[PDB]
Amino acid sequence: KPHRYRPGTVALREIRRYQKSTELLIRKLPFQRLVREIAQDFKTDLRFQSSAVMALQEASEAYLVALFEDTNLCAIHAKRVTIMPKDIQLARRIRGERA
Amino acid sequence: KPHRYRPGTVALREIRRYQKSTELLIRKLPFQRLVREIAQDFKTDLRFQSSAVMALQEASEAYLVALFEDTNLCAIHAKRVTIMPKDIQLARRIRGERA
Amino acid sequence: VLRDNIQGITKPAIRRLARRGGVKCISGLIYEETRGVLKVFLENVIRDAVTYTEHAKRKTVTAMDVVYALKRQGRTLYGFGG
Amino acid sequence: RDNIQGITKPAIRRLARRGGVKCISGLIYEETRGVLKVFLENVIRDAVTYTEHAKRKTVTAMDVVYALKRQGRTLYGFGG
Amino acid sequence: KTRSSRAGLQFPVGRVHRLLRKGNYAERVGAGAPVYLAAVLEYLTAEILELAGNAARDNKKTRIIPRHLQLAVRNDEELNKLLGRVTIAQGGVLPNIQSVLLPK
Amino acid sequence: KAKTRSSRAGLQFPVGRVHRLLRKGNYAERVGAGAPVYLAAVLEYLTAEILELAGNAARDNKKTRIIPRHLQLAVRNDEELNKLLGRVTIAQGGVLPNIQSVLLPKK
Amino acid sequence: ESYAIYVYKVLKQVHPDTGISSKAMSIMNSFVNDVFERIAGEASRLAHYNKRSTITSREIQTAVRLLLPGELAKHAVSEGTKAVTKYTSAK
Amino acid sequence: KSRKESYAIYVYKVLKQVHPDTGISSKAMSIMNSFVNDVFERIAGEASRLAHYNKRSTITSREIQTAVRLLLPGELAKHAVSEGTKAVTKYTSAK
DNA sequence: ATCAATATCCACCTGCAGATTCTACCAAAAGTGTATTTGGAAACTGCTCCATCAAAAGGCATGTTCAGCGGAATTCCGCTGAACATGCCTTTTGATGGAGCAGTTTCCAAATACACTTTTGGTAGAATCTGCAGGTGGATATTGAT
DNA sequence: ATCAATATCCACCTGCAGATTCTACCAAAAGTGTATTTGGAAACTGCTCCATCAAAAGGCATGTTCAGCGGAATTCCGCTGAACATGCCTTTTGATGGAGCAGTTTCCAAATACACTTTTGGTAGAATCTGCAGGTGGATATTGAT
Repeated sequence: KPHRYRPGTVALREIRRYQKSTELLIRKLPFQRLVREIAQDFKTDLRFQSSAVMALQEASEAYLVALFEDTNLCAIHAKRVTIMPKDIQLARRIRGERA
Repeated sequence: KPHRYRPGTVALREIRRYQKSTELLIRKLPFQRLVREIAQDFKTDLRFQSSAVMALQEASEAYLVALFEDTNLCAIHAKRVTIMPKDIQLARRIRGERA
Repeated sequence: VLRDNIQGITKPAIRRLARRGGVKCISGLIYEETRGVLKVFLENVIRDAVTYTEHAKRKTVTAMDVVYALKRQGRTLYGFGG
Repeated sequence: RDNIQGITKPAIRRLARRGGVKCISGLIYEETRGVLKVFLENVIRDAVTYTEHAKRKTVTAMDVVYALKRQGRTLYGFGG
Repeated sequence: KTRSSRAGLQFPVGRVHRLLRKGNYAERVGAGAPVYLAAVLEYLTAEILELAGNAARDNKKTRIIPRHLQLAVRNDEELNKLLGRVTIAQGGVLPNIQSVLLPK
Repeated sequence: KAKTRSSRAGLQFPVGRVHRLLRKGNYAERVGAGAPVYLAAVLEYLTAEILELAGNAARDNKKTRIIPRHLQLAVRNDEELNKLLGRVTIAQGGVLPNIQSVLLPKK
Repeated sequence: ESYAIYVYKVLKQVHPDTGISSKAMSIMNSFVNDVFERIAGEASRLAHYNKRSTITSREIQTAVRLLLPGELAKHAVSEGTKAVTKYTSAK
Repeated sequence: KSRKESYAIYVYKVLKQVHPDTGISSKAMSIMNSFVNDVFERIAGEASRLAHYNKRSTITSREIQTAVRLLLPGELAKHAVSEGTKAVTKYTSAK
């Protein structure tokens, strides 16, 4: 009896949603710690203008998102609709990051 | 009398061969013609140093040969061994040249 | 003491980024792969960034540090002073 | 004949081979030529623009090189 | 009279002129240069605000924000190419979903 | 009996030339005395790295004159050099021997 | 220092009743500078691939062509030449 | 007839210091030359940027160094700095 | 496994095209010595903005259940690319006028340069304004079950 | 198709943070104006090196045939998406101490800028010299048929 959307209805719903907006999607603080972690196990006693963390984060999400598009394209090329590790990997291969 | 290599053996032989050498594989004059023709839409009555054609040729083959390595990869990702238009299309898309 | 912060990049967050990117279906194996790929992207931007900082003999990474770093990598950002 | 068709199937075949390709769909050649056409149109346009900037009538090796460098396809062996 | 009014322009001819020098791009900068480059610069900001401005209008908005700049850029073949390796912070992406992915 | 800066830095590369080009390069208003030198040292060094690798290449070919193929194999077979020259094309170098396993005859 | 008041004039000319949020102006500001360095850069090179010590309006113009897409350049050249000619025909 | 400078004579010197009995085809030399000019350009370019960021008028070894760090892969960068520094130290300790 | 057709590999050979050693004329470097100038380190410090801790609440991440469907494996046509031997058309090679790319020389418009005079576009900052973010409830989809 | 469950849409409403609004100060700009320097257009020129016409060469086009590949169909099942519960930690709003960025005056090692002088790297021209590519032979490995 209880309502239940078919697998994928919500997914498409989320693409529509997310593609319609521009907030960042990675938790703010969590990401900052990663920044401070990577930076520091790289050079100690460093500091950050909050804008520098914010630039790192806008850059990253924009890379990651742009990456999934390519990955998504790769899966479809393979006649699938589910992205997989090798898709991401084929995209970076072709992109030069590897090869 | 009857010999006949099976499909793929000579292809293979040819790959081994060509990855060995380094000569250009497009015939000069037709190429020279193509270049001159394309260029003729940009400016008229042009002359080309012999080096400039040779450089351009050398640059296109390396381009196409490489586009062939990403195409081949795109075909194998689709579990094919035959490259196709779409395979080239997909590589150029992920590369940043596409539509 | 900072450790395992790569796990702050949570499934849900990595799923939203895939949505913005147009992806309808995701394999379980994508998340670990994505953090892998993000960690490298960060290290690359930050090594340069911090190299700009040191250069300048400062202790604080400025956003320009990052903006220059991103421009070295061919990933130009607009909106932070360049 | 037409010049772009001057780039023949056996040559495209040889290229492919160098790129380690074993089986080739027949529809490739045409698709390939358009890619080579667009490639050369992009480079030449910039090389020839360099040419004119210098008031000459001869595209120079260098003018191609400067062009490949802007296109991000740096070439070694011809000065540039 | 400023060199911009002399040149028919809203962008700063003299500032650009100064900038060319500190950029140390050549030992010398002819006067024609900053004039021309300030034009092209102003011309291009005109084009992108002309197009951003409509995106804001198409969104029942009055104040352009980054999303409109992004819409403007990605929706125009030329700007999108000129700006192909550029990230406009807070811009989002163009709505776009592959076909194979829709209901059946 | 004047001595050249290159001999003072103890190098084969033209410390004076590099300096000359740096000024003419419109890169800065001024050029420290040590940059010409340093930069020259760096150039030389990378030079040595490729000719050494390229040289081996020729040995491995039973050859004694280095040609482009020798520089191309020297390069794309070294993670670091190849990366450094990853958007560069060496005329007449061909490509490394390589065939996707899936394309091989089933044994 | 910034191009903001200038962006703003231009802005009011295309869209008289429209405003811009700082975050956008900021991006506008980045944009202008980017274009500037690119043009200046191609100019720099152009000038000296030719053993020229000067960047004139002519280098900027080839640069605009080497750098912008087709229609945008057809149009920048236009505006650019227009301006120079007007600047010259005065004083 | 206007000269045409190139690094070929140095390339060759350096070559012999490494593989004394090896020679280099002409086309090879032309590549090595392009290699050097490219690297030159790249390092100088970064160096220039570096000065402008820091509102500095002078490109010094400092800049060449950070530049090298930004331009080269790990180990390469490492030696490059080593060599780099050897050269300046030696040049200084000398009349 | 067995030949049989072929491809591939290797040691040797040798002519020659391109690499090398020679002699040398020379303007452009590159080094030297003097004289002048100044970029940007060092020392004192005003001041911003970064790390931090503090407390509260609610938006979210997490962890589970569960069954629909998408990915993977298998089978199986039929069509389409590969092998081939066939016939000769174009490409390649090579000898040659002439059109420019270059080397030089001249001088005038145009670019430095330093000196004043003046106008502007950053900004610190209190004051006033205004698009819209975020809340709401009611009208129209859109989905999924039957 | 008719139909309940829900998400989506969209215009009306309003406190609010972020945009607009002078008022004032002023250092740094940008402009005006001689005075000095010079870059590069411009014309004349000579000598490469390029386009071109001929002839020797050596691929490519072509039609046949069939093997093997791609993709359509079908199926098993395992994993991913949806919904739900619980409650942790991010987000938000402040406030505080102080580190380190950034402003300024100061002063000298290092840089520039002629000018005199020594020399070296590039060109050209000749003559001599050599690594190797292709050409042979003959051994043997690979492929494909039976």
